[PDB]
Amino acid sequence: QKPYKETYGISHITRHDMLQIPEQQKNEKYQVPEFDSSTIKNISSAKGLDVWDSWPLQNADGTVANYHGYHIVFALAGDPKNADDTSIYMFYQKVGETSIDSWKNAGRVFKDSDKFDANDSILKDQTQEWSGSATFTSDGKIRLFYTDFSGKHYGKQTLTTAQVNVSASDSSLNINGVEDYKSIFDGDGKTYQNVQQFIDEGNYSSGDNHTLRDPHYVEDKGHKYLVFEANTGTEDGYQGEESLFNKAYYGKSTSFFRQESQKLLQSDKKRTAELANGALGMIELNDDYTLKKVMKPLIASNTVTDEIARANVFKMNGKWYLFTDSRGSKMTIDGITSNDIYMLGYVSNSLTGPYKPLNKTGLVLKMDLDPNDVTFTYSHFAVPQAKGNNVVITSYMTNRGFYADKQSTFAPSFLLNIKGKKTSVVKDSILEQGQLTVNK
Ligand SMILES: OC[C@H]1O[C@@](CO)(O[C@H]2O[C@H](CO)[C@@H](O)[C@H](O)[C@H]2O)[C@@H](O)[C@@H]1O
Ligand SMILES: [Ca+2]
Repeated sequence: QKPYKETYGISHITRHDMLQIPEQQKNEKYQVPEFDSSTIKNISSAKGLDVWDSWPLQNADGTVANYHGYHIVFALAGDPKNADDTSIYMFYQKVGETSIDSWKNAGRVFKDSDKFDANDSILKDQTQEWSGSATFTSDGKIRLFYTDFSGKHYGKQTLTTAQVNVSASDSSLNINGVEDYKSIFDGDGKTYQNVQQFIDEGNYSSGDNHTLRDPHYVEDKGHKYLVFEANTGTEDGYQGEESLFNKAYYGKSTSFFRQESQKLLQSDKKRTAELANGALGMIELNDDYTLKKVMKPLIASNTVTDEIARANVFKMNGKWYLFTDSRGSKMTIDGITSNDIYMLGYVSNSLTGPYKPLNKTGLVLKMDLDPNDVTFTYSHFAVPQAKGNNVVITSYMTNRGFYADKQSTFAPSFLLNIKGKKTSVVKDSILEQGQLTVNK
């Protein structure tokens, strides 16, 4: 096919920027710090469960919420023997506490019967609960967003919401139940891929990776939004053979396009690149948390990867910062290995863009430890703070199902300094496992 150029009015993780990362990531400024394995404990209240992807109850601006004197963290958890066993649990600590042992376990957010009682057609076919966010409303309610995964329908993923009813006393929190439990968005075909388009390809046998998950709630000027992991649809630069000739996905120059595109077309990664159309999508919600407006993606990753996860966005000191986690094993970029794991980041003067790369390339964090390493971390998440130039990076530690005595747990948190369009890991800033704030 003939070369063309089309941005679709959105930002892009370009091949040229990603190719700069292999050399850049040797700089300790952009490296997840080494952790000390002999300080690492299992979450004592989680009782033999793997606990991975986690997120704090957040205020509208992303700072950590105070629920009746408690911090609350939602986390995926399940049997280490069963990789398809995933439910959201709610942990909580008193404000002031920092030890991993301070985290009590209120149990699952949902009963099995909740999805049926919701009178929601998609929800009644759910088989797993995957990641999202949680915001603390102005009328004092815990408002959860998460991913409804259905294994019965070829891995359908649906952005979902519920209010979690929680009684608070001097000693404990107790989940009483949920309400307003409903599907919000399952893709539209034109902006964000839906599950039927995945099935059109031949589902899992095709090599395609359909995502519509990890919704993150944020507000600006009283407007409510979710920003989430997705994939592009037919009208904002879809996957396919033709996608490899779109110079917007390469950047730099036409000379770089010709060279990189012909290399890619001759490589064993041609098909992978064709299928790769990850996106950080966006929708506006109404005041009852239903869908107001499908919006254009903030950024896309055509040709480089199909999987940019754990969308996160917030305002900090007059600028908007947009983050995503991604595995080098699923990328098509020379020099990036299957061991490499990233938090990528971008910056704008507005929530809705346009976003340009942090640290010139997109690199913020790199982690490349062996999957077998007990101190392996993934799912890095920047928790904004009330004031200052630091955010707190949370992550989970130790791969799921790897070790009988060492489960997936809260990683030691650490600090990331952010100023303008640059970031750096703060020297020797390792905090307690699962610590959410600098202030104690
Ligand atoms: O467990 C699902 C949950 O984990 C995340 C990020 O850790 O994605 C993981 O699981 C996906 C489905 O198995 C994989 O495709 C991905 O490589 C892995 O990181 C979230 O995106 C998801 O909600
Ligand atoms: Ca795809």
